[PDB]
Amino acid sequence: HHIHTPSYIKPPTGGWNFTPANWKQNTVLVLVGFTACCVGLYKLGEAGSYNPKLKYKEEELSRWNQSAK
Amino acid sequence: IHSIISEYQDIRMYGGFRQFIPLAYTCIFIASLSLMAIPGLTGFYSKDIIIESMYGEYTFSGFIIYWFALISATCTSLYSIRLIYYTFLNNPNSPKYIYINLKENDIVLITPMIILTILSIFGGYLLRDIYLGMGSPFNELFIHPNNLSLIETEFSLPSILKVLPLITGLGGGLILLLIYEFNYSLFLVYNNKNLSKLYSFFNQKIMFDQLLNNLILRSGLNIGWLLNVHIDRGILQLFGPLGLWKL
Amino acid sequence: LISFWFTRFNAVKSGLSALLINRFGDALLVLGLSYLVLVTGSVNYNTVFALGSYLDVNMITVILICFLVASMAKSAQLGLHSWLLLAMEGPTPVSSLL
Amino acid sequence: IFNEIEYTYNIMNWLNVEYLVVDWSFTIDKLSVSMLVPVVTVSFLVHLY
Amino acid sequence: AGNPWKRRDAWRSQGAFTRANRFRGALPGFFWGLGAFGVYCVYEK
Amino acid sequence: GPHLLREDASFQRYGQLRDNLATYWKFNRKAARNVFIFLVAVPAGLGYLAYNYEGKTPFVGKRRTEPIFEQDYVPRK
Amino acid sequence: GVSELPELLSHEEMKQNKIPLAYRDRCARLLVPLNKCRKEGWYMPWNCVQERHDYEQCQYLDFKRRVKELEEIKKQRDAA
Amino acid sequence: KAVVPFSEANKKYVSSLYRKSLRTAHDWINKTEFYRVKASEIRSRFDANKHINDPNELKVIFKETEALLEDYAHPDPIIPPCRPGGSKFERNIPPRVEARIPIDV
Amino acid sequence: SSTPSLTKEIIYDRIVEILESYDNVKQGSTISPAASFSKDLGLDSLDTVEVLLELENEFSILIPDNEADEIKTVQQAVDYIAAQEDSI
Amino acid sequence: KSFLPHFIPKNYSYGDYPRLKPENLQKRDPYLKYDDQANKRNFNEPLHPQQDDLDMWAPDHFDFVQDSIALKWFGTFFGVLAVFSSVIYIGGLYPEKPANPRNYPFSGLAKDLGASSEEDTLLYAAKIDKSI
Amino acid sequence: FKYVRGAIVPKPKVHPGYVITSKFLGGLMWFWIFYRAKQDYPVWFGLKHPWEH
Ligand SMILES: CCCCCCCCCCCCCCCCCC(=O)OC[C@H](COP(=O)(O)OCCN)OC(=O)CCCCCCCCCCCCCCCCC
Ligand SMILES: CCCCCCCCCCCC(=O)OC[C@H](COP(=O)(O)OCC[N+](C)(C)C)OC(=O)CCCCCCCCCCC
Ligand SMILES: CCCCCCCCCCCC(=O)OC[C@H](COP(=O)(O)OCC[N+](C)(C)C)OC(=O)CCCCCCCCCCC
Repeated sequence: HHIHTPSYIKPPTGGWNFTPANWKQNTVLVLVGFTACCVGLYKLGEAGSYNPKLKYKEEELSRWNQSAK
Repeated sequence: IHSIISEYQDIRMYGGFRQFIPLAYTCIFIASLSLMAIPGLTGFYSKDIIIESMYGEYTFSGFIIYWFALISATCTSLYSIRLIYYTFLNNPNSPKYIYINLKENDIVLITPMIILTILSIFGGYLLRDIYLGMGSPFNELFIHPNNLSLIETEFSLPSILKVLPLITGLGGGLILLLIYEFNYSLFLVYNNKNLSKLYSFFNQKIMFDQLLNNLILRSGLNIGWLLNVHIDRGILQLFGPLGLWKL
Repeated sequence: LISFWFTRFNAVKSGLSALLINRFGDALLVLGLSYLVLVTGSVNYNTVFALGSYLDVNMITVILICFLVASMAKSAQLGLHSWLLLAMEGPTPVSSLL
Repeated sequence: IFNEIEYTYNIMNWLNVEYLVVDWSFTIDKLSVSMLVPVVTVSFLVHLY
Repeated sequence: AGNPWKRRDAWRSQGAFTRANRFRGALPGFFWGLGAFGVYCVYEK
Repeated sequence: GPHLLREDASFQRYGQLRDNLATYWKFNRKAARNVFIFLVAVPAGLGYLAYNYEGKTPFVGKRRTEPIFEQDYVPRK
Repeated sequence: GVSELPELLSHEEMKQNKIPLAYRDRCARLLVPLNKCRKEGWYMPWNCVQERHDYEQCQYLDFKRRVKELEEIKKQRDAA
Repeated sequence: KAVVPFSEANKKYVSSLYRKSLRTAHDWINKTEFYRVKASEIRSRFDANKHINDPNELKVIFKETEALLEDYAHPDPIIPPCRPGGSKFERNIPPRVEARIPIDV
Repeated sequence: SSTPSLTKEIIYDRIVEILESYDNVKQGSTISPAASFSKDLGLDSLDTVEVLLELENEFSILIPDNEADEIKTVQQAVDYIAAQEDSI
Repeated sequence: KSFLPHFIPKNYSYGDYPRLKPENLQKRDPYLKYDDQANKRNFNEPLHPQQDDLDMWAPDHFDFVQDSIALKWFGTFFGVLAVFSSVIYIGGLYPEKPANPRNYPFSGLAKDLGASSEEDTLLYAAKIDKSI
Repeated sequence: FKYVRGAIVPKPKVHPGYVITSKFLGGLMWFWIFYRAKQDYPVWFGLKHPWEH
């Protein structure tokens, strides 16, 4: 068919149906990275998030409106 | 478009596809009916109430927009019928070698459509009370008390309006279907200069695209040219290098 | 996405038509935010919405007219809609998602 | 939507120019999650398609 | 002359493009959905 | 290096001309029509708006002292 | 079991129920059992049947109340 | 210029006006049965004036035939997708074949 | 299976389908790869362009005025169609 | 028909630069062979002084109808809706309300619409239900 | 393979993998439409009220 000039054109996204010979090996190295980070992102999400409707009770707000008055 | 081997997109080069790709046709059929707000579907339970609330506002603007919206519901029921017939029920326009080589697509391409079809049959009904519920707490959307007309939209509307979109929807659909099927000679519009002018205007999208480019964009680029000619290489060079060299 | 087939001349310019017309609204959206800082000194939801009634009616109009013009670009309403039908140069999945 | 709960992850501060303070804060109210169903659901099927 | 392609456009209206076939079941599963609906009257009543 | 560009004789004239428009420019009645608009007409028009409102816009924390909605209804019928 | 408009709530009651502003009216009292059930019923089209039906009829009477009170003003136009 | 009937170049002009005529009919008429009827007529309108031995008589028709097409031109002609103006024109052009001349920057 | 190419054999068997259904072909002078539209088959200037217009629709391409007038045989149609990227 | 876009000059004299009538390169026949097939230009062809406004990269030019005719059709179409909206407004053909606008208890929910005392009230109040 | 010259297009036989699926999918539509209609043809047209049982 046609020629991809693949000797030199090596963009990060491959180019023209690019697939490396050792693609099965690298994917498991990548599938770990997606799994490593998704698990990592779940930890931070639980630890660093909060509910912004329960930090202050209405009993505390009721003093704020009157104090500003 | 994937199935037809020529990968055409003009529905004037389609025809009689309903049996060679029955699965693709049904997805359009169920979706279009959901788009056209057939009773019991999902688009019905969301689009129809809006058309009522244009009239339920009982102001001048609500009345005028009511007909613009109602025409939109009408045209929706019309260009859908035009789209479905021209591509699935019409006399074939593509060559025969296309029809002998017309197949559906792989199972990976098929799965997403069927799943969206089911939502287009059941999604709207299940979710209706979550959003349109009478008094459901949704303070993220704030409605000032003097702007609530959901009560009068549902209780006070004339009994003929509640069916008006659908009656001109499918009832007007059949009439166009017959013309496209039995009496197509009416639509040979190139002979009629009134219809050709009308067809050209709306096919060219209100001539808005030509107005933008020929007038607005080019004038915007022209002001760049006049600044680039009479100012930057013009008066500033006269009161600059070229002018002072002459003096 | 719209100009994904960058070798195609039509897809290149239709991608530019989408970006420039949208940046028209984006300029108005920025101007709306500045009047939101000018009036309330904030762009938070918890703050600005808590002050809606107390603010001058003219000021809300200046902010929201800018929001409307920006929203006309993205939702492709009349006046800033020429790009919407030029967007079909992208692949069919792009049109479905966008 | 059903349990009347809200989530807010605040990564860090973005702008701190005198009174104008802006965070990299992400919240999920009823409306934010009312829009994440149409977005993520459709986009997942689009990618699968 | 007058339509020299008569024998060419024969198949655009014959075989699977006969008008009976073109509109044959254009409403997908009408009678299956219709047939089921009657049964729910039998099931409920 | 190796002159990796197929230089064009016509593009070079076009590039030569576009970078030397100052030479052929004249201060005819057309240029003054444009020059007046951009250097005087626009600056003065904006210069008036800038100075007219310079200090007349106390929009910081502006308050509302006038109702938005209407109270009583007066039907035509 | 609703046939006529019920008694209005009190100001303090709405605070504890956080009833939305646009629906703080005479029919607000029949809103609270409905809203509570929908939250426990996921706003489904079958888990709040009679509570929802009672409320819609309440808004009907609340709407039909204003119909008589709309015509009453229209007669006062005929005064002069 | 002048029009010389029965010359090869003059015939090709009439051939070109024929592709303009039938394609324009094809653009407006979207049913084959209706199209053949109108396409038959155009040829009859094209073949009735087949015999002309005069320059000036023929040039008026060329003036008229251009006007007939311009007023009847479709505002959205059908184009094959891979032909210029089509939906798939220039898509996925194979890259140019050429040697990379390295430069010592 | 997807669409299996378009080789000259399938091209030839479809052009003949055009001329067989076109009844303006002179009787006798069977459709042959060496035939001539005007000499053998018997078509005039306005007739040949009808065949060209039908041929370009059958193969879903657009033959420009420059090359359509160059095609004078049935083989030249086969060799012209085969040398195109959109002949489907 | 085949008209050139706006603001292209009729004449120009930039000294010794060649004079040539403007040609809208977007409208060249896409089937003819070119040295630069994408730009539809042949090598060493001269350029107009404003050739940047007359090529494939400039904004697309549409010549189906005259730029004046497009205004007539455009303004007429919205002009038609203007009379449809005007006559109803001038005639007052839109229907009257079938019920009184929705009223609200507790002084129109004045306090619940961000009011403090009874002096302002009407500033923040909704439609007052005076008919409890 | 070979192109058969001068033939009609017969009633195509696609795999009932696609045919049955489209029929069930379509049937799932209409059956739902009827099911809602019998229970909401009053309310849809406004001729009755939901609490008029
Ligand atoms: C952007 C912000 C501004 C930045 C720049 C600010 C300063 C710019 C000043 C611009 C003023 C000069 C520009 C216009 C003069 C151009 C000269 C010219 O065009 O030629 C006219 C003539 C030359 O004769 P000719 O060979 O025929 O050329 C004709 C070509 N049209 O020329 C003449 O006939 C002579 C004209 C009268 C000469 C009178 C001499 C009076 C004294 C000279 C002025 C001194 C200024 C400095 C003073 C302190 C110096 C120590
Ligand atoms: C919120 C921030 C998100 C950032 C994440 C970035 C993901 C995308 C990376 C693309 C890399 C790539 O591959 O682009 C390079 C691609 C590769 O082409 P190819 O398909 O590999 O084929 C290869 C053969 N070509 C090249 C002949 C087709 O070609 C290009 O030069 C395309 C033009 C430049 C694209 C610039 C995109 C940059 C992303 C936007 C940055 C804000
Ligand atoms: C208040 C604003 C102050 C801004 C700065 C001052 C103006 C800038 C002038 C640029 C000069 C220039 O361009 O010098 C270079 C220029 C000429 O150009 P060239 O390079 O030889 O090419 C162009 C030559 N041609 C025509 C052959 C192609 O030489 C001269 O004309 C020499 C005389 C210049 C005197 C400068 C006096 C400055 C006085 C300023 C107070 C009025």
